[PDB]
Amino acid sequence: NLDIIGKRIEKIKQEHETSWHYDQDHPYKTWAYHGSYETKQTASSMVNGVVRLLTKPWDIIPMVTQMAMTFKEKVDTRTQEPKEGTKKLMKITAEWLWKELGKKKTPRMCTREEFTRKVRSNANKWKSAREAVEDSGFWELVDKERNLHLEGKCETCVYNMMSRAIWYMWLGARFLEFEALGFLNEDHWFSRENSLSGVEGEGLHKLGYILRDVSKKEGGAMYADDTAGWDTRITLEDLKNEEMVTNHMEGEHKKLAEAIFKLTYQNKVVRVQRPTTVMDIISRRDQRGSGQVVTYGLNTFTNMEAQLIRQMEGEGVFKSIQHLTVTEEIAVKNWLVRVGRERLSRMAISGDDCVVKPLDDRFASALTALNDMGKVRKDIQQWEPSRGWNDWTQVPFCSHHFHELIMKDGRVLVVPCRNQDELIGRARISQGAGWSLRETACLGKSYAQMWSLMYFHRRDLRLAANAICSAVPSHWVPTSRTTATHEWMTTEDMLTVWNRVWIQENPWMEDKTPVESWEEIPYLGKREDQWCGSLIGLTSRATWAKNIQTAINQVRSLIGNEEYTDYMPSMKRFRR
Ligand SMILES: NC(=S)Nc1ccccc1OC(F)(F)F
Ligand SMILES: [Cl-]
Ligand SMILES: [Zn+2]
Ligand SMILES: [Zn+2]
Repeated sequence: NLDIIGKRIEKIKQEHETSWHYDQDHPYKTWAYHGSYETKQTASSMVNGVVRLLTKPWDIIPMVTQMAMTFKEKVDTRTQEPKEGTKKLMKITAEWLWKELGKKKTPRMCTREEFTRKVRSNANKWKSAREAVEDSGFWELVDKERNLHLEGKCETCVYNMMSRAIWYMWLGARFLEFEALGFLNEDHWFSRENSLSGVEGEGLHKLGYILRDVSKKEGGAMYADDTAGWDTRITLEDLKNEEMVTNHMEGEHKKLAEAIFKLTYQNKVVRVQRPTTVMDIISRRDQRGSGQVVTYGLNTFTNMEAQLIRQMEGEGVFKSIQHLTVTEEIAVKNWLVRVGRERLSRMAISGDDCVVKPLDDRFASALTALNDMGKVRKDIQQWEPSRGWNDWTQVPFCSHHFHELIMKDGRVLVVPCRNQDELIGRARISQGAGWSLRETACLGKSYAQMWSLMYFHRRDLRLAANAICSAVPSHWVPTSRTTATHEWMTTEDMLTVWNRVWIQENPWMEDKTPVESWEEIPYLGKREDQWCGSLIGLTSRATWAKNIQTAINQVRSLIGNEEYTDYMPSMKRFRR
């Protein structure tokens, strides 16, 4: 309590001394409440006109158009403390898992240099973050806080709250987080090669092949249970097992990392905007509140831990969670040593998302440890057995499913897919306002190149991608605002990138013969394409395709007299 957060609280109070008020109508039961002060402020989603003008048939599909319009009673919930046997299972598994992750990696601090480059390449006292990073005063502020963290105290590391709640901090706090824990992401601790379960850095053109590799293992069904609000179910016991990564560290780094875990993760200060408009200063020990990048790595870690323990329960390694006998600890430790690495290779885990191919289907009803850790499954009754998948091509993972697609030359592509309304509806949205026509067109082109690389097998997305790349000046560079490896972010010719990604660099493709034209590159079956949302067969789509050069010319006239390429003859029906 207040020893560790008092300074932070004391400091906020005194910047708003003409405001402080201990409110008695504060809506917090689960968040500790401290006080309030005066404010008044809010970003919604704007439509990308280039993408929308080249996707006219979708103007009348509610699933597309509704996406561009428009439970916080989950953050104000509380998870019980796991039983003593659960806590032992978690501590033993966590200790073993950090050791395995650390075998071929060295923890290390990340630098002002690395941080500075990252804000400049794009990943109130100053305007943008770009500015603060050049001003040497900022870095004096960082040093002040840093020396405080070496003392075991904190002054400025305060969360600002905004199934999506986002906890921004001031850039200095993010730096200190990155300094201490950036190695997890920067040095690929959750890569598949290092962690066996992980997919960090793998890319959407790899995830399907990875699921197919898991399918080749002897075992039962594939299970893909989502957790209901994963970030809100992270226990103080989880935060303490995550902190054990500091056991692998040394000198100053060890102390900087311990200070991030103790002072910002296992104790938290948050400012929240309440309309009735005051800023509320609340605290709590548990739940997830790191930066999005550290959150991903620690989510992956704890998910790997929970899923190994669920697999232990299904194999009958332990009998009850209430208490672990001495021999049961010996059996758990010996299971980890003997088959831990084989059991990790049976999973694909991306933060809170997982796919497990267990040894057999006893896993489906092994629910005691999972429920007691507070990782309660979404949209199924607490004690109802999981429904597994019999076909890897139907398993959901990272918002996708995966098709097996045979090329006219017999080589096998495993391709990512989702409902086409979701893909078109997202490409029609721009984040933030103040965008020029040119910037809006370059965001359109980023989507079009992504579709050509990942979704080429969808007849409507190949045609719309060609139309957008034909309508945007040939040499304009694709742009974004929140950058999964992104090979579509380039001015290189998309056929050449396709060959690099799908043939040359694809470790599941033995024959390295380049593809010479887009017509060698196959589609889904026409019925599968319709099943996944295609408009092929509709009159609205036939008129769109047939008259596509008129939509292209409409966007060219708006942008003006620039150099354009016609990509439409890369498709058979337009090749005259
Ligand atoms: N990506 C996250 S969560 N933090 C971070 C790490 C390294 C550089 C910058 C970053 O902070 C910023 F994006 F807020 F600026
Ligand atoms: Cl199935
Ligand atoms: Zn601090
Ligand atoms: Zn599909």
